[PDB]
Amino acid sequence: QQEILNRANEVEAPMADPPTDVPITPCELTAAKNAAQQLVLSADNMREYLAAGAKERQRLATSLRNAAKAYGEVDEEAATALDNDGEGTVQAESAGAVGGDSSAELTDTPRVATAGEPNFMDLKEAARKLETGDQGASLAHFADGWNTFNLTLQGDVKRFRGFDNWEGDAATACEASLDQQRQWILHMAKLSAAMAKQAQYVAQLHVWARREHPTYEDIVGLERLYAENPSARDQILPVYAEYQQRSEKVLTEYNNKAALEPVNPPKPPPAIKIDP
Amino acid sequence: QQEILNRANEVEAPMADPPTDVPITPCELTAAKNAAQQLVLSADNMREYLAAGAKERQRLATSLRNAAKAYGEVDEEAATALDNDGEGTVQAESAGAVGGDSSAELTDTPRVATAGEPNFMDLKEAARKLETGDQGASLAHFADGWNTFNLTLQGDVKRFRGFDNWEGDAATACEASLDQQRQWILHMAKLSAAMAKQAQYVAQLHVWARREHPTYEDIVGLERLYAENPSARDQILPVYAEYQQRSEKVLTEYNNKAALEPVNPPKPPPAIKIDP
Amino acid sequence: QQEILNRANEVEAPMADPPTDVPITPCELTAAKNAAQQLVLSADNMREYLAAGAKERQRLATSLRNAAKAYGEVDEEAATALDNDGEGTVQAESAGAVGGDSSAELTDTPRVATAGEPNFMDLKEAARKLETGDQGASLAHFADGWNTFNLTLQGDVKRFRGFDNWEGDAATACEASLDQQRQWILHMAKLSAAMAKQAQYVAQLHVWARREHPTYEDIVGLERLYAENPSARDQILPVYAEYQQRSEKVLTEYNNKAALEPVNPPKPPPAIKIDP
Amino acid sequence: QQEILNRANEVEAPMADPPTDVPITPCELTAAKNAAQQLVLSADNMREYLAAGAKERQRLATSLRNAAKAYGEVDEEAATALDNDGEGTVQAESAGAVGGDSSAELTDTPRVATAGEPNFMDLKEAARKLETGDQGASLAHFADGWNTFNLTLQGDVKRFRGFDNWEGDAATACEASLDQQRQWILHMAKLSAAMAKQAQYVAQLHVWARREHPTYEDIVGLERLYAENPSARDQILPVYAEYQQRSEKVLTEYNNKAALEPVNPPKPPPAIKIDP
Amino acid sequence: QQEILNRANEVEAPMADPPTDVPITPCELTAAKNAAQQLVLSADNMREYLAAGAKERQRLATSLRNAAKAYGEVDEEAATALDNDGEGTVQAESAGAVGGDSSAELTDTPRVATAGEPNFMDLKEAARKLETGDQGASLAHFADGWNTFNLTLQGDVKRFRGFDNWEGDAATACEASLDQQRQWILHMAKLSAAMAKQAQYVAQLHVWARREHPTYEDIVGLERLYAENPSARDQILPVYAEYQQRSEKVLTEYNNKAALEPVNPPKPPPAIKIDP
Amino acid sequence: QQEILNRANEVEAPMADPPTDVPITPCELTAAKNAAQQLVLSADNMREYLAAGAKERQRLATSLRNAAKAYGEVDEEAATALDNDGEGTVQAESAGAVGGDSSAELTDTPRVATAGEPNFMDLKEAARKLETGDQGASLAHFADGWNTFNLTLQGDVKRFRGFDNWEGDAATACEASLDQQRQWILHMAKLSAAMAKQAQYVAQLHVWARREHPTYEDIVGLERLYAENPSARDQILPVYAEYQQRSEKVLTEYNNKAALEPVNPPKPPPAIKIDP
Amino acid sequence: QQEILNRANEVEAPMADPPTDVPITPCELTAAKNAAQQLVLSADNMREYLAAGAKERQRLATSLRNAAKAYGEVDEEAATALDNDGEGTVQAESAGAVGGDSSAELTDTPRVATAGEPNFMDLKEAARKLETGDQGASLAHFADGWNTFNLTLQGDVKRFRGFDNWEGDAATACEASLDQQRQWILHMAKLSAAMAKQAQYVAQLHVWARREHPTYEDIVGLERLYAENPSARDQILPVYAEYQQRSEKVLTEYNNKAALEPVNPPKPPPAIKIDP
Repeated sequence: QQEILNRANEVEAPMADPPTDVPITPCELTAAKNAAQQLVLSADNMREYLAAGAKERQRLATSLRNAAKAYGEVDEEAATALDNDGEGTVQAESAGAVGGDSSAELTDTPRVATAGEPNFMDLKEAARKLETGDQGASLAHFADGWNTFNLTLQGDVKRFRGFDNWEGDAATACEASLDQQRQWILHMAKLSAAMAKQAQYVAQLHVWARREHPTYEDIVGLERLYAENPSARDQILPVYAEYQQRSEKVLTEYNNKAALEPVNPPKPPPAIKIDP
Repeated sequence: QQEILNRANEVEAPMADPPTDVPITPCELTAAKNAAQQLVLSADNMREYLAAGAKERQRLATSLRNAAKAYGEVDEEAATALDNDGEGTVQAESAGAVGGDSSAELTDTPRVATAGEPNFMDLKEAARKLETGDQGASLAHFADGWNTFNLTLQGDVKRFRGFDNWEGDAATACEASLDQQRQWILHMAKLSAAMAKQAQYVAQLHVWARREHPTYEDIVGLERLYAENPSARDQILPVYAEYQQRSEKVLTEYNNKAALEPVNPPKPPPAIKIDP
Repeated sequence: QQEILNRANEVEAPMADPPTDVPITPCELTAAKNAAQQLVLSADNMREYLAAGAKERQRLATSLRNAAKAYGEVDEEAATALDNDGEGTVQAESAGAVGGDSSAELTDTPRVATAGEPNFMDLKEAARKLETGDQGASLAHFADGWNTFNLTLQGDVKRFRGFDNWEGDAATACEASLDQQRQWILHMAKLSAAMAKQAQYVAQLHVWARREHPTYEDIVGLERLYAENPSARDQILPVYAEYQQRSEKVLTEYNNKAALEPVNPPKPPPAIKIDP
Repeated sequence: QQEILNRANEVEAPMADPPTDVPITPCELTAAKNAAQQLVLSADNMREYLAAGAKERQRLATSLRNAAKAYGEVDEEAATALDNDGEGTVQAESAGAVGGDSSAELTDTPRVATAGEPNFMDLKEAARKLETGDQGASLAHFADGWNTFNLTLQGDVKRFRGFDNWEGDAATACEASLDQQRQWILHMAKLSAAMAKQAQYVAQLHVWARREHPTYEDIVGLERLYAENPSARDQILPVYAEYQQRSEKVLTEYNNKAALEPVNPPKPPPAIKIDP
Repeated sequence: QQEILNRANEVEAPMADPPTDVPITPCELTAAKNAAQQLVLSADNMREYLAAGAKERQRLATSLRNAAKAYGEVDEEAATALDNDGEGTVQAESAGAVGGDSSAELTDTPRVATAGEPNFMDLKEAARKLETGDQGASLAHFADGWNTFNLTLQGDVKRFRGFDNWEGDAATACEASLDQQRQWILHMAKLSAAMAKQAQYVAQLHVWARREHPTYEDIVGLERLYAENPSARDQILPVYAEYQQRSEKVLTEYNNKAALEPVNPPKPPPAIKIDP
Repeated sequence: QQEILNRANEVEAPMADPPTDVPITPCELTAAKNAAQQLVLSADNMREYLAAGAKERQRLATSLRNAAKAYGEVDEEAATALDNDGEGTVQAESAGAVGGDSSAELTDTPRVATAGEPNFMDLKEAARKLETGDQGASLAHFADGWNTFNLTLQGDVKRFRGFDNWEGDAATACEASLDQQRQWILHMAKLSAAMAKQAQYVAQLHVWARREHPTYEDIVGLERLYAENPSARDQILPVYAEYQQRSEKVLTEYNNKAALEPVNPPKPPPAIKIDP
Repeated sequence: QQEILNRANEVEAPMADPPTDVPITPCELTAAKNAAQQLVLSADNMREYLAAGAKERQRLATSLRNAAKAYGEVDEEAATALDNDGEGTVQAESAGAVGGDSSAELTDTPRVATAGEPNFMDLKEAARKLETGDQGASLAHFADGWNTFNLTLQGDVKRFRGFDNWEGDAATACEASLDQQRQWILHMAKLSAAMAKQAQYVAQLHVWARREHPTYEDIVGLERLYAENPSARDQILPVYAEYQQRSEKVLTEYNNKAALEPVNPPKPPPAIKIDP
């Protein structure tokens, strides 16, 4: 009996609280906002599916506990029958059958699509809008956290690898479903890795965009230095144009290279019912 | 009952409006026009096939709803039969069979072939004809949009992955047809990617052609600078010839490298009828 | 009935008129002439086989139309039988069997072999004989056209991919033969590509030969410049010899590298007869 | 009989005492501490599992000895029976069946997770905190020892490769379980190699971090040299900033590149019971 | 009947006269002579086997014609029988069986082995002996011709690809033997390619040997220039020695690198007899 | 009979005396000593196993000779029986069965493990301790000898490849066991190669260690040259330190790169008994 | 009958006399002598096995001739029987069975092992001992000859590829054994190639050794030039030492790189007996 309960406790091992949310700092770029919304919604779906997973972890626990509960009812009847036979009391009762319990529901969230064509931005406009925010440290730590959670899910799969001293049909069925939950949590670990990589692709391009896009300090240089003589003004407008071209170029590379693939987790294997 | 209706609603999820048309700006080049016509006709076929797809999405919805409608008729008869048996009224009626509903038709459009031999163009002719149009931003955004729609079709396939609590022959058949529509929409996503790539091949060559083909500013240079002394005039005609050779060379590379493969989408899997 | 006729019309879709002939301009080189004759004869065989193909396209059309004609005869008899049974006229007639129609013949053309050993040519001889012709633009456009026709045959295969609402043995047989004609036209598209590539190998070597073979302008230089002093005349003959060696070298490379493989198309799948 | 005992002695061959613990010296870095805790806990699990392994080595010994003990009981009865038959004493006794003995329990230890986001450190802070500890010699020798223990486990597997002159069902079963223990010890040798490699990945990054991270001697240089004139002070703050950036950069590389995979050993194959 | 005769004519298509013989010009080198003898004997065997091939081409023709002849005898008897039955003349005759005709014999030629060790030659000896002959143009054109004959045999295989309107056992057997002759002629085309390549290996080394071996003009230089002062005579003998070493070196490379593999053609598939 | 004896002699072919022992000269390095002990113990096991191999070579000889001896007993009885039947003496005797003979025992030697952490050595300490010994010529010749013995064992396998004119069950069994001994000796040849390679890995590192480790002559230079002025003494201690670092570095590389894998030979296939 | 005799003659085709012996000139090097002895003994075994091969070639000839002889006896009896039946003489005789003839024996030669450790040689000692012999021309021509004999054996296999007009069990058996002898001679051709390659490995190292080992002319230079002043004598001994080191180095490379693999030919397939 207790062996079932020990394993029920194992599959109830509290999942470590998952990674935190993703502020992206005041980086006023449409593309950055769209990529961020996609990363956040994928993260939300993962934490929603892990909640149902936890219910299934708990259902396997509960299935072990309600198999044990149902079997507790059976054992009380068996002990009663043994006392009736030992004492020689009254007519023995006919055999029957007993079931187990229930699961969880997942929220159907929306996904964010990017613009069919990003709006054209001015040089110093974009330089300023990128300049007022950060280096992407918030996203970077999101990616870091989400990546370290690969291993926490991978570690959590290990709670479903087996059970002690339990045989019948219910035992066989539970073994299979523990293995399914084991593998599923591992899969969620892999999905964790996938999203972390997508977050890294975005962060890598954020950095690339800051490295190549004209900086606000370059805008300051354009304001402080100025070749105002007529024939030199004819060179200034090209100076501006070269930086404007770099702005367009770099924002385009960000728009393309920061593209990411949506995460679509499978539902956790529903435990099936307990055989009697 | 409602489970069928919930899934019928899922497969009715409105497809996002598809990408817009392709102006190519006043770039007066025969080759550009032919490539453009091919890209447009392929896009038209894709949106035509997606309309029938949407009808099939709706037919799977409708098949679920008319399976449910037909079954609604069955359940009303069943409930009536139960009331007749409970009350002890009149003779029970003989069993029969009931079907479901219909689909959509695709337009057979023409496809555009290129010239068997492009016409020879003069240097400044071609320079001017390319110069008066744009950089291919319209086509580039077509390619961008069409490429982002890969993922919207890929996302839309997910509405056909399953159903809740429905068993019989009709249920089995619908599952298979939902999977077929799922995979087909995914295929259309892949065709979206294919066309976007063909549009990119054209756009890449458009850019290459502008980078290598003598520019109208080079024509301006040929008009403003002119080595008019006799023995130097004997060098001017070679200056002209070198640019004329580059014109021919580059237009030839455009003619070849901007070639593209026609898109030929398969029809959406027609849902088959509902079993009774 | 009409469904058969609609598909019969589809397989009658006029094949675009095939590419034009190959003048090679007055480039008086034996090797060029032999390569050209081989390319022309292969092109002739392809257009001859496509004519029988068109007859088979038409025979599949005609097979659909004469299946329909034969079935028209059957349906008139069936309708007549129904009127006889409805009215109660005279004795019903015994069942029988009805066939369909015919095909096309291909011309057995000769193929041209090259010389077992090309004749030795003089420097200025060969320079002049190459100089009087063109750059191979005619052949280049042949290759271009023949290559664009790959896609027109590949497009034409699509007219044989299917049929609507027709079942029996004749229907099954026609489906198979439509697929065979489909694939065959595709094969002809591939043969089109093959010949275009062989034409390109010849054109590439033509260009290479003009780039490396001493030009007639080099002959003009040899006539205008001349180191006539005795000990310098002893250097002139080596000048001549070096160009003569280049002539021999380059013509040899043309002779080898412009070699091409003969095209040998398979006959179009003959449609088999209509079952009754 | 003795052959069983000789092999029982073989599988009792004392396992060499395993590698020692891992002090990491006063290197006050959170990341170093977390990596160290993970390496230590993996080492503890390996030595815990090897203790149960040793019990199973001893159980195979004991299984051979208690098979021999049980068989000793059998042989005493057999000899007694032979004396009864030789002398012609009393009625022979009925045959029965005899079993064997028991195993070991493994401690369920906790595993250490790293921080979701490491804390930002100051230049000279981190330089000092790394500077006060060592070169990682303790960890390096841990890795060395743990790696040399690969071969001691690999050597210890060889004690379970076979047995002499023993046939029945018990013999067959023991052979299989000796092979399982053989292979398991080899597996533990491989796990030894795995952990040694993870320790090496940490040590390699420790060294890399010391090579690239600004040293305390660089901090001494920053304190001793100082361009105190106003416009040069405007360069000093950048000097500081460049080293601060290197500090951040290098600690980040340590945080990432010193990441390691947890070791999760399988339990030693439990010997099954002795057949009679 | 005529269909058999049409195909009999096809397989009689005259094989183009094969390539000519191989003079090697007065290049007095033992190695050159041995390589040449091997190439010639392989060529002779190929033309001998092609003669039997032509007999088998003719036998397939003849087998078609004598199947037709034998069948001609059968048809005359059949027509006679029909006239006897139509008129009602005399007793019908018993059925029997009729055969067909014969083939060709190949000459068993000797093959030439090279010397077990080539004789040592003097510098100017070898220079002169190579100098008096040509550049290997004769061999080069042999190789050219033999190589162009690959395609003539490959073309000739096509005459054996099929037959029109002929069914029975004899027809089936002939089809198989036509395919065998088809493939065999193709094989002979491949053997043609093989020998051409061996001839090319020899020709390539001939050229290499002339490029590296001291030329007779180098011998002329050694005779015209001569550092006759005592201590310079001590340098002249080394000048001689260096060229003598190059002579030995180069002749050795020719001896090795011009080695070639003997051609050993299979006999043409003998047509088997005609079934009645 | 004699055929068995001829083959018995073949399998008795004296194995060449195996390679000699491994002095490592007075190179006072712990690591060198440990590597040497491992190489020696592996060599001892190989020569111990080859002694049992030789017993099995001799047992196959002996099995052939005692099969022949046992058969000699059989043939004497057969000849006796023939004389009894020819003469008509007395009652024939009943048939029976006869066996063959025995094998060899291998010494269970200890294996040497390396230190869990090598002791830190001083610069000139280690330089001197390496300096007083040799270049590893003794080990090098051990490796040489052991490697040439690969081929002597490989040659010795050939004595077990077959037998002449011997049929029955005993013959079949012996053939199989000769093949097993053949292959085993080959395996021992491969083990010879393995150890030679391990000895070479050690010797290669010995050389590397002498090439990179500061030499005693470098110590002599450190004693003879000495920048004794105060501020130069501040450079001398760094001179010392650089060499001390090289000492540590190089000894560490020796410790790692001279690591080797223990040899573990399989026992020679025991010949099984002779069938009668 | 004659067809058997024609093929018997074919398999008797005289094998070309094999390559000659290997003098190695007075190159007084132990290693050279050992390598030479190994090459010679392998060559001897090959020519010994080819002699038995020739006996088997002759036995296949003889088997064809003694099958024919035995069949000659059969045919004389058959003809006699036919005359007895034609004339009506006396009682026909009972059928029986007739066999065929015999083979050859191979010499069991010794093989030469190299020294377990080559003796240390002095600089000028070794220089002189190499200097007094040749360039390895004798060995080189051995390798050349042995290599050209690859093709003579490969050519000789062709005499065993088939037979004309012979059917029964004996015919089938002979066909198989001719194919076995065919393939075996080919194998011997491959063994010829193998030994030639081993001879080439030795010759290549001989040359390498002469190129790198100090020459006797270098010894002459050491005797003629001599920096006799005290402090320069301290440089002379190093001059000597550098050449002595090169001597040791190069002789070691010869000792290793000139190592070769012994050739071990299989016996020629013994023809089996003729069936009657």
